[PDB]
Amino acid sequence: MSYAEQSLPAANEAYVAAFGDKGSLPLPPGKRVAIVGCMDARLDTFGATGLHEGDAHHIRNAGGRASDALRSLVISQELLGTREVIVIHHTDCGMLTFRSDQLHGLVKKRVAHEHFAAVDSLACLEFPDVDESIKEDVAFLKNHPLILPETVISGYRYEVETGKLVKIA
Amino acid sequence: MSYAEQSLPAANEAYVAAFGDKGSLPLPPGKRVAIVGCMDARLDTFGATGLHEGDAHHIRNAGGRASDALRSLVISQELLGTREVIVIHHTDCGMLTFRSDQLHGLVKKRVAHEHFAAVDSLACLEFPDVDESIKEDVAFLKNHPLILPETVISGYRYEVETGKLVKIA
Repeated sequence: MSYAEQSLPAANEAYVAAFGDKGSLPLPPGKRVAIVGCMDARLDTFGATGLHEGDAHHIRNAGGRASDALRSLVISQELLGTREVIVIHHTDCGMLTFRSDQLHGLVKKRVAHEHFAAVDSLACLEFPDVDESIKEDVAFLKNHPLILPETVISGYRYEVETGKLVKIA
Repeated sequence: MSYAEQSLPAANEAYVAAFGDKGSLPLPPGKRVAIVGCMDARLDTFGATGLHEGDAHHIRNAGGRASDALRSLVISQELLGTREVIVIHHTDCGMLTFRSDQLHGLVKKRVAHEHFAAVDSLACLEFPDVDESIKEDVAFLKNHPLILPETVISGYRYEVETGKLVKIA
């Protein structure tokens, strides 16, 4: 049926049984960090980077794209933490494999004509190169006037093969 | 200076040293699950819910809002086979504490007039109630024509006090 019904109830029971003192961590992130990472199932933005409960904000979307993450970032900065952004794109990203029009035409084949207008309004934010997408996203944020001027910003290629985060910008 | 320079290099070294057979997990998520969770630092969408590398997509934004997550979801479903969505909003969410106009006026106080237009274009997606925001996000996705009709969809309140995920819809 679902992961939610079958596996989750015991898995959380365990997480709760292991929950220790985490009950009393407050809202603003301790390390003043916002992670911007792709949503790829193989990446855990906690463990891959030594971050534990309460340390950093975890913003994740298809591709790990800054533009998409910007609203979350503005909130993370201006309301909470955070004067650090770490960008993580990864290797074998699903966003290397397609173009927005291809996706449009696909979803079009699986939904009524009355929703074609809707599909056609999604910028997917695909990229042809993992590292250039990192460079581009870092730069973007480094100049985005809605991001604070003192923000430290860096970008890493997560390698799904090694598990290594490799400094790109 | 930064978490990236000081603490990350050894933390990943460790994650890599512990990186067992995870090197060879492929792209499509194993459990066919997309998590939609708030970006709150105290929530780990892996451990809080027995999910490990390769199992599920992790889509995270300020509030854990579906509308914002929709583009990622369309990609997760149509490109990478996922017929489950679990929504997680949490308790002590930063999105309970403000309204979009308040945030606009704030960021306005910290940036040149020439960018007021930009600030003013952000719908922050605040909510007054944690559970209603879950109900609302679940329902929304349950009727969104761009989400596949067979998708199992559920919504949970993560409690930052207990660590418990509590079925809301």
